[PDB]
Amino acid sequence: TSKAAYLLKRNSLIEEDASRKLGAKIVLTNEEKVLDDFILAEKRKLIDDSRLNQTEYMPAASFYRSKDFIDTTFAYKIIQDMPKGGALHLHDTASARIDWIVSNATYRDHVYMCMDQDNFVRLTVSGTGPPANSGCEWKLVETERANSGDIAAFDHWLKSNISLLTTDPLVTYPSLDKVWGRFDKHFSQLRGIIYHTPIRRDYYRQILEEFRSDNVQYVEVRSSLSGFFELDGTVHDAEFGLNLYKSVTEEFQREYPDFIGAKIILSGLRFKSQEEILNEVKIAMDLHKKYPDFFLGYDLVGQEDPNFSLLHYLDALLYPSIQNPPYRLPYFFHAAETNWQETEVDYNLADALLLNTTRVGHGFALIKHPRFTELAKENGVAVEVNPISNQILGLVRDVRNHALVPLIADDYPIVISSDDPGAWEASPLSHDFYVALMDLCGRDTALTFLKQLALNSIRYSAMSDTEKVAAKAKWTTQWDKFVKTSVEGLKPH
Amino acid sequence: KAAYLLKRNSLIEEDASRKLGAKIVLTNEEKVLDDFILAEKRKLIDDSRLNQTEYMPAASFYRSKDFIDTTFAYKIIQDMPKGGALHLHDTASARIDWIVSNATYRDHVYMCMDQDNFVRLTVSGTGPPANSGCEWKLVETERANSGDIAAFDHWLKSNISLLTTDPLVTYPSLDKVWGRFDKHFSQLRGIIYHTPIRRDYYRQILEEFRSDNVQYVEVRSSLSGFFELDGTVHDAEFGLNLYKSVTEEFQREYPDFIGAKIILSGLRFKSQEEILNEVKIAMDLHKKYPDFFLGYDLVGQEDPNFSLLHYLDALLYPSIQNPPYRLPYFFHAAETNWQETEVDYNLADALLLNTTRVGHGFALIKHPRFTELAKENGVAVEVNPISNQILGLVRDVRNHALVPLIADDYPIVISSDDPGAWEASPLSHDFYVALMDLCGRDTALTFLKQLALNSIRYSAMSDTEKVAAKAKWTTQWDKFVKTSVEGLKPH
Ligand SMILES: *[C@@]1(O)O[C@H](CO)[C@@H](O)[C@H](O)[C@H]1NC(C)=O
Ligand SMILES: *[C@@]1(O)O[C@H](CO)[C@@H](O)[C@H](O)[C@H]1NC(C)=O
Ligand SMILES: CC(=O)N[C@@H]1[C@@H](O)[C@H](O)[C@@H](CO)O[C@H]1O
Ligand SMILES: CC(=O)N[C@@H]1[C@@H](O)[C@H](O)[C@@H](CO)O[C@H]1O
Ligand SMILES: *[C@@H]1O[C@H](CO)[C@@H](O)[C@H](O)[C@H]1NC(C)=O
Ligand SMILES: *[C@@H]1O[C@H](CO)[C@@H](O)[C@H](O)[C@H]1NC(C)=O
Ligand SMILES: [Zn+2]
Ligand SMILES: [Zn+2]
Repeated sequence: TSKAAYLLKRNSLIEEDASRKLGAKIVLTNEEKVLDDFILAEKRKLIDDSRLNQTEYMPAASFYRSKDFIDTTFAYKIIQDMPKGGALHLHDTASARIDWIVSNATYRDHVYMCMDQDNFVRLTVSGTGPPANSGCEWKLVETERANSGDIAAFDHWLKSNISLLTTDPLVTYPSLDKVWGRFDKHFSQLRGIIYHTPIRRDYYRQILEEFRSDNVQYVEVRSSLSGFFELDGTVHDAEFGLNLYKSVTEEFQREYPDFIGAKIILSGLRFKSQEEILNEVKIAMDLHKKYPDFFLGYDLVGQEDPNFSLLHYLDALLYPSIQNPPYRLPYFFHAAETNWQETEVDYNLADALLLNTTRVGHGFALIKHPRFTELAKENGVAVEVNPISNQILGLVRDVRNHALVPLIADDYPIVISSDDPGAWEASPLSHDFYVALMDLCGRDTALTFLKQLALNSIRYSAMSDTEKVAAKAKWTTQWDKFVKTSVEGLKPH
Repeated sequence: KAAYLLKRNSLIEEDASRKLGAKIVLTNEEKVLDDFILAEKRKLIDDSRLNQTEYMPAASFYRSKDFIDTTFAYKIIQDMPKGGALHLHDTASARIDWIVSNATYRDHVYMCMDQDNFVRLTVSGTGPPANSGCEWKLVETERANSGDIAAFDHWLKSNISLLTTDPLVTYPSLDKVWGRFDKHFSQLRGIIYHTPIRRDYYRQILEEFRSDNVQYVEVRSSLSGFFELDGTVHDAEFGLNLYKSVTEEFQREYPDFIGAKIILSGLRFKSQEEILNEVKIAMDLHKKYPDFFLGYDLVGQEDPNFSLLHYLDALLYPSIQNPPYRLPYFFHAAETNWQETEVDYNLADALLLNTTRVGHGFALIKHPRFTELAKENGVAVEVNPISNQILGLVRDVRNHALVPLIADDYPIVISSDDPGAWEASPLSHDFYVALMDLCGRDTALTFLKQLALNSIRYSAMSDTEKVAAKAKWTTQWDKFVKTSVEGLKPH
């Protein structure tokens, strides 16, 4: 039969295309298929009753509008309860919640506040009297709070003022330049209070306490590591910060044995002198030797379009190799976080691949370069895909037009992470796993995709091969517990 | 170290060597034009990256059109022989202005405001139109009783055109903009299907596409339903011969033109019975008119409507036959953001049915194996940038889903879907967006020339015709290089 022969050739063709996607080799137990069919049901319900009933597919909307919807979906609770592996792309000063800074930090002593000339609130700590500036009229948060009338209103205005999701960012800061302006204001509002050593040591623990409470067991954080200041005025160095994080991490691992651990990546800004960037590469070289397991490598952060390139820093980033004997400072570069093509920003991909990076951040413009894409696969370089950030920071509006979706469908080395979840009031990793589930994979791909993501966060991490084996075991143990309790609570008895 | 710099430059030359047109060798005259385009291209790219301002080439076409018409590069492209336009829809391939200044000034034309506050036009030579949900009035009378004849004839365009308001702000959802897009055609159906008015609109198409230095067109048409003043409704072969007569008068008047060929189009919301009859009419028209008739295609919005598999019994009929026949196909496919859906999987049906070209193919990059097979078989994709933005597949054109494929020499051609619906040029406005949004900062004229040559290689002409068509383009192309360089280079 001509129809029968056609349908056989068609099914072979489609199944040969779908056999090359990410997670196509995950074989699920019948118990795991129960969860898979619960997720695929709601996924297909929203996909199909939005395609045919001709309505908006809320999972792909602005996170201001989708968050309330996502927080009422039965699948988001499954992901909330899922051991997601590791979050491999984080920035320290925005990986915990603003409510802790409003409720804990701004209730401490010696906390002043002021409204800058842009009508934004700023916070700082000064134990040496009133703060020394007059572009701002600093007042004590303690007194200004009591003299209001409704303390909760004072503490809600504080959060609304320093959050980016108090208004729809795609409407309040419509241009990429504007949203990066509000994004930069966010950090300047909090710098005077997050770099005080007592507040920072407690803030970092809040990161670990929250990321485990979202069933994430491993984190690789990027930090400036220097500038922690005390009440007496003393400002510390970088090695102080690394050991402050190392002390909190080990107290945590001892307290919670289900956690895998944390590791640190030093970050420098893209707009600072080549002299300082070499100075920081030197700090990373020594810190990597002194702390071989807690310290991973170096990265340059900050807005990628209007600031410098990776070639502008070649004398520094090649310094570890010209040494005799040659040294290896591992790199974790941001690269190609742009819509531009065949430009400096787009071409930072080649420099990162030739500087032998271990993972690439964002990598939005990798698909635009055929050979660059092939080479990264051959060498094993994985891309850290951060979906929600790529929407708010203005690389795409509909997440379904993400530039790495084609790569996911060809089993490309990829992991999923957030970037600065606390700025836009997002969950540690659940909200970004959900967006990938509904916007970055197909209608016939739910749990094979998610499980491969968790496994790739361990395979393409910076742990030793010995650690990675011992890390998957802990994740496996918690994963089977997650399948067991979920299926027990859904399947009839 | 210089050693690192050598490895870096080798890698870039290894990647960029795979772009579309990377093997085009430009004459020294052609290189001057390439440099004039690249100069303005990089200035606008780098002013926006560093001063942190908006890159208008990638904005909504409502806001970029005014800017584009004051750029020195658009005039260079306006003067370029672009080859062939291979994805056109007849009812929107000529200006709305022609309908207001010619058509609504003919006799027996009535107008009315429908229940949605949109204008509708129709022709009835037998008195007032046969409907009463609208109070039909003579366009002459409503135009006369207005205090300004120009205001009425500008409102007549403003209340039936899609670029009168920013489509991305007033009709923000895919449902809403496609609603206005469908309303556009229902506004004009009563006047574009009158046999005299349609025959002249098609003439306007060929004149307008030639006046934009496009030498060949492959237009998709319903081809049936042309009505006369008495009411006679015609068949498809009448339409095909109506187009064929006008085309051959055109080819004789302007011997610099290459020609035109026709593809039959059916809608995605009609019964399998109706689509089967259309497939049968297409088979016979292919035999009867072997040079002017090419094949069949199914059009209309792809997301809420049917698939190509729901019509398999019809589209295999040419093959289940003794002796077997081959009806060529020109399917639309995967004009969607969805992944692993019925819409998205229409590519497997198209590739197995030996389609000659695919329309849009926005989700072809999401399917690894589907892409490779089309490359071996020679199936090319018709990329329409401005269509995909206004109709809500992408907002920033630089996020177009086919940019990666262009960078690995994938067989592609460029066209405008419905240039008159959104007040765009025949082919220049869609070429400019490709130049500024779909390729890199270091690629201007090699890419454009390869597109012009691809419209002839990946056309439906015979191997004999293609050779004589390339020659006609070649002669016109070199005169374009000479005159353009003569007007820019010093003496
Ligand atoms: C703009 O920033 O950049 C141009 C080069 O990128 C430069 O010539 C121009 O002066 C800048 N625009 C201003 C300052 O308006
Ligand atoms: C019509 O505009 O254009 C025709 C050619 O397509 C021409 O014959 C006719 O005279 C024009 N009519 C008017 C009213 O301008
Ligand atoms: C006069 C007035 O309404 N001022 C508010 C200010 O209190 C608030 O801190 C700020 C947050 O951006 O928004 C301004 O509109
Ligand atoms: C340090 C650096 O940038 N690159 C080195 C490179 O010199 C060497 O050829 C390669 C061998 O695998 O190892 C990389 O780490
Ligand atoms: C805030 O946090 C630290 C631990 O995070 C805790 O010891 C301290 O008592 C808390 N402070 C307030 C004011 O609640
Ligand atoms: C003209 O149509 C527009 C939309 O194009 C609509 O707002 C308006 O109602 C119409 N004109 C009048 C005077 O009502
Ligand atoms: Zn980052
Ligand atoms: Zn079309």
